[PDB]
Amino acid sequence: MENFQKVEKIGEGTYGVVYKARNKLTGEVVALKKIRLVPSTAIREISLLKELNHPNIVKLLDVIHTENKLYLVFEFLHQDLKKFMDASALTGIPLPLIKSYLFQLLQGLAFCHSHRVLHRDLKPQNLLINTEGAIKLADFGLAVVTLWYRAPEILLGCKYYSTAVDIWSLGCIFAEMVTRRALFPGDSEIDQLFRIFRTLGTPDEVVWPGVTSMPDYKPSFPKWARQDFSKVVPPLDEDGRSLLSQMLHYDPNKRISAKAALAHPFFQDVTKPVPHLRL
Ligand SMILES: Cc1ncc(-c2ccnc(Nc3ccc(N4CCN(C(=O)CO)CC4)cc3)n2)n1C(C)C
Repeated sequence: MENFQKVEKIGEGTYGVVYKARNKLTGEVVALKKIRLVPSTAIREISLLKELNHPNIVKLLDVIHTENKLYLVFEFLHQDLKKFMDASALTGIPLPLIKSYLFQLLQGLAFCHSHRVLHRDLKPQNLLINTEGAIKLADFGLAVVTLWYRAPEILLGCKYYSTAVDIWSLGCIFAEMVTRRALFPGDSEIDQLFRIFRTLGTPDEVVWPGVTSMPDYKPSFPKWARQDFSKVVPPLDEDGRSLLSQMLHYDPNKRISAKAALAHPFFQDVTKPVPHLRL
């Protein structure tokens, strides 16, 4: 760690704290994550991530493990998607750029999921962008906390959840890019669930076989009727609404995979625009 010079603080979680830093050595500018006070298991899983290289995953350059404390050195990107969404709020992110970002993140996920790696905690704050029009997944949740992008199976207590949880999260993010408003902004676990239920209908055995035997399922849940998607993400076009609805299917088994999503007609005219970024 003597090799790095802190420049500024760019993040905090209960993983750790992240700094923009400069290799004292030889000026790589990097993001430096100082991790949570390290068991053998953590080291090996993290070393597995160092091999998970893809253009749409923030590159893990190095793992420094000396003295019990753990540091992760990443390629630095200049902005997160949240700040870009906030900056773009009056006009909205143009659809071609939303679509490009969505396609790229689905490519990232397809790759991760093909290697049996789940993100688990997708949100605007851990999607990072650069001037070239790339978007990248960061802060792989390698297991106040935001619940807004949590899949319903997690909220209902599924222990052994699947790659579909990331598709759900990404769907919520897609909706948010389009409407410029969080789809399901819950501030507790039951509020989050009930916000989902109010929009998508209270799930039952018809749309989600086995839902009623999930650990935190309660028969006493209020029974809300589903709303139509034309109300939920106007003025998104039919292709986009079709894709979104498949990304938000209650049953993780019916939820569209990253790979199948890339073949959706919504991406027929996909391009790679450059965002105008003010750094
Ligand atoms: C967690 C984590 N692990 C590694 C990274 C990472 C990797 C590569 N590049 C970055 N760059 C960032 C991240 C965040 C920000 N902004 C966050 C929001 N912000 C604030 O001032 C918030 O108050 C401005 C900086 C700028 C560059 N991170 N991160 C990010 C998501 C904080």
